Amino acid sequence: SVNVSKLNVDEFFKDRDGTFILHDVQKDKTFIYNESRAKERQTPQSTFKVPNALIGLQVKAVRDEYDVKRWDGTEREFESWNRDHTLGSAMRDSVIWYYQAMARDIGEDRMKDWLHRISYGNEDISGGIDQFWLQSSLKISPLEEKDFIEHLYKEDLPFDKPIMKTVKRMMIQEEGDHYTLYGKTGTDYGLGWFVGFITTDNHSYIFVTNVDASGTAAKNITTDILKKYHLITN
Repeated sequence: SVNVSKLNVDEFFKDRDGTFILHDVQKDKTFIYNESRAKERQTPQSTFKVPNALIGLQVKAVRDEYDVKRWDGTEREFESWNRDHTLGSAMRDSVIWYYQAMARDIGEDRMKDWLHRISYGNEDISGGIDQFWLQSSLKISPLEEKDFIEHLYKEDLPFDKPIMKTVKRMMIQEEGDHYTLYGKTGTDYGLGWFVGFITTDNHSYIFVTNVDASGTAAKNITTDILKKYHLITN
């Protein structure tokens, strides 16, 4: 079994400055590469979709993971964005407009009320009910991202128990034979997020990758770190 305090991932953060956080749930040991970066607050970008999904389900602004919002016909950057989407599928492809239509329904007040309840970074939605998390006022540190995620894994959050399990199922990236990979990406302005967790037989871990590349680059670093420590196989 892995000792997450003997970890070294320098070979993975060559060619792009970033940070990595892996917390053994059972053994209660957190490893941090580049403690400095892990401690500074940044835009959550699309990682905020996980809290936005919880609040939106909690206050019944959307129904389940399948709540359909029809595409408005505006053709946007990515083609996966230009079709009908649900809550889950919009979390899969980071379809910003779905979660934007949802945050408008959640409302300034309930979004400020819940952000202070789950202590998400600086809680500042001053940038707009549908903008604060996208290169704007709201900013959270990767370490605060790990903590939030850890809470959602343990279900220590003040959301309904089935709601947290609906959001966590939505974050599934790979259902391997010996592990289930959970996580959300975030991308923009040369900064990439990957936040989630991984379960094996008798083990589960919270991780947070943050790097000067894309989200996809952040996820590929994470899955590479996890492969180097026998956490991801097949």
